[PDB]
Amino acid sequence: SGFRKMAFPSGKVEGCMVQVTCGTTTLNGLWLDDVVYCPRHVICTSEDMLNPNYEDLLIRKSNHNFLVQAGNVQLRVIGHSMQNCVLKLKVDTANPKTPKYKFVRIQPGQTFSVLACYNGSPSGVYQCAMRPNFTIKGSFLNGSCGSVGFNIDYDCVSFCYMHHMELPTGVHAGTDLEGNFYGPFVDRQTAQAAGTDTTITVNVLAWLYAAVINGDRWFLNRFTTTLNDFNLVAMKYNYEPLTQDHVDILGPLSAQTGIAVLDMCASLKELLQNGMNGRTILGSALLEDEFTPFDVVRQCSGVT
Amino acid sequence: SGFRKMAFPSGKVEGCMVQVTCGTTTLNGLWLDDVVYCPRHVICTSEDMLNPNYEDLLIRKSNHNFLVQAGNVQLRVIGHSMQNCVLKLKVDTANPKTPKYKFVRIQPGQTFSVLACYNGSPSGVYQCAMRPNFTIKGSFLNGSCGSVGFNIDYDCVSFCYMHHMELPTGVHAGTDLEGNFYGPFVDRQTAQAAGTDTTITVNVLAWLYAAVINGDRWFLNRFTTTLNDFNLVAMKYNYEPLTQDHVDILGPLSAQTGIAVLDMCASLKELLQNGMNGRTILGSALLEDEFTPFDVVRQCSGVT
Ligand SMILES: Cc1ccncc1NC(=O)[C@H](C)OC(F)F
Ligand SMILES: Cc1ccncc1NC(=O)[C@H](C)OC(F)F
Repeated sequence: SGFRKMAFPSGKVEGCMVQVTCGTTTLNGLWLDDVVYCPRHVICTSEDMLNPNYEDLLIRKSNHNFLVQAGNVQLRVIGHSMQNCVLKLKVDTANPKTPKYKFVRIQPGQTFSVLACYNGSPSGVYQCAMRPNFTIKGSFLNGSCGSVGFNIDYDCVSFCYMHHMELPTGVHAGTDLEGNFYGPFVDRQTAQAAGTDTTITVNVLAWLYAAVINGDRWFLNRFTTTLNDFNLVAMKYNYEPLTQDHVDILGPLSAQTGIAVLDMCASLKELLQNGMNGRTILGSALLEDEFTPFDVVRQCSGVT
Repeated sequence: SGFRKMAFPSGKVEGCMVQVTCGTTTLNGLWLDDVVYCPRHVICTSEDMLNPNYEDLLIRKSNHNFLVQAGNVQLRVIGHSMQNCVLKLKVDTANPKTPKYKFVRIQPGQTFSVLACYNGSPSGVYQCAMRPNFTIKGSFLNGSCGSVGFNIDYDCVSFCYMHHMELPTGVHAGTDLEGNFYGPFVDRQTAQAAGTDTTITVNVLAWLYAAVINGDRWFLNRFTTTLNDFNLVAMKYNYEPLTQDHVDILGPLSAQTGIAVLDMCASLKELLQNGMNGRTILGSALLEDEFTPFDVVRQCSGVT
């Protein structure tokens, strides 16, 4: 019993964190096999960030200009290349702690853990979600760039995010491990506004199922709804439209609790229309959307 | 920018998790140097838990009855002893992954990270607090016993909690690493009620300072209060009394923000009396109390 915002155990990712320095800029890198991945803005000064031409800036850099340190020992850089917004620094030594891994590009609404790092050293781990506007709501200070987001399936780490920037609104943007930004963001010190941060409806429903499994049941009502009726309400409250694909993904939770997905939609419809009336669900006074249906099943079953 | 419920990187603790089996019961153990620490109720059957005489049950167990497995390899048990509610299983091999460590008994209101484990394998990491009633609000299923709570200072892991039980109300109780339960709880399958779960006032104030640092400032008002006036309000709302010791601990946050501790107390007094009026602070619709002043400083400065 109990339900917490849980992150994946970070050990396999901690063993990959290194410090990358180029000139006067230091950030984090991810060392997998004989390659170190890091944000390409490591080659920029604060002045360069205003309007950088990364291809031109890179011409002035050689392998010996990228200082890579794993703990207290120096890695020898034998090659460098730019792939989209990430630099790939080939080193002469394979990381002995390289876990089984994959690079995945996640979709909005999916969750992952972040190992926040500074100077190649891990500071903490937290769980977050790729928002529908392609930003993440993290906790990152200057020096955290190159910190990564990931999911774990048994012994395989799927890296999905690398931190690159903070928007002027305090929200965060980054890339997948191929260097492609999520959303329309660019690695430039220019104000870039984020779109509507809508609520991840399928995740709220998954979290309501988690609440019922854990005994918080006050919000269950005598009503049902349809996908089209529910979606009129979701539109009004800046919630993502629920589809039959989302209903299908909620199937195991509906089966375990015996609460039909459309009945849980009607409970959510009432919570949106009436509010919580000073009450809480799983220790929260708002509707939580950073648990996927898979996260709920995993936590509720104890998958290791 | 941004402020998250962050757990310590769990790698150093993952390297200590092992599986302990005695008879038909399996739970987690903590392997440090040549000792494996685990809850003494590993020697009980479900029937024994009703009224166990641990000293008598232990007489029927020998070193070879405690099966300890670290990953896929078996540890040889060369001694066993009971210290309060924990068993200490001496093994013939020192854990090569033993980090620098200490055993600490924490006070109510202090936070720590939990590495939830099943069958010796880590499932996830989350942050929580020792409540004023000596329970923790965790996420633990059957098989999670022996999972530990800890804090990290640079390279030293301070273990403070070992999970032993779930109360009939869905809250959790456990011991320090000396086997002494926090609070009045016992390792018996008897209903034991928890006391008033009061709010950790110093932690709420610390979190309001974190909110101001991150730009959420709507709750700042034109008022001040006194410790005695604030405490009358804290009493009414089941908040812990604020002392001059708590004010002193909030000093660095008061210094950084320029907001006097008693002025922040007056903001909190108004939030208690008026509610949030449908607004949020750091993504929360309630007053968060599971960040200590030390946690706020650490996260706001990027300590690794
Ligand atoms: C300051 C800071 C704080 C937290 N997270 C990231 C950054 N860093 C940036 O925004 C970098 C400078 O720009 C990126 F787009 F290239
Ligand atoms: C069931 C369960 C689920 C989650 N956490 C712990 C337990 N386990 C217990 O309560 C054990 C049986 O009693 C302890 F007091 F000795």
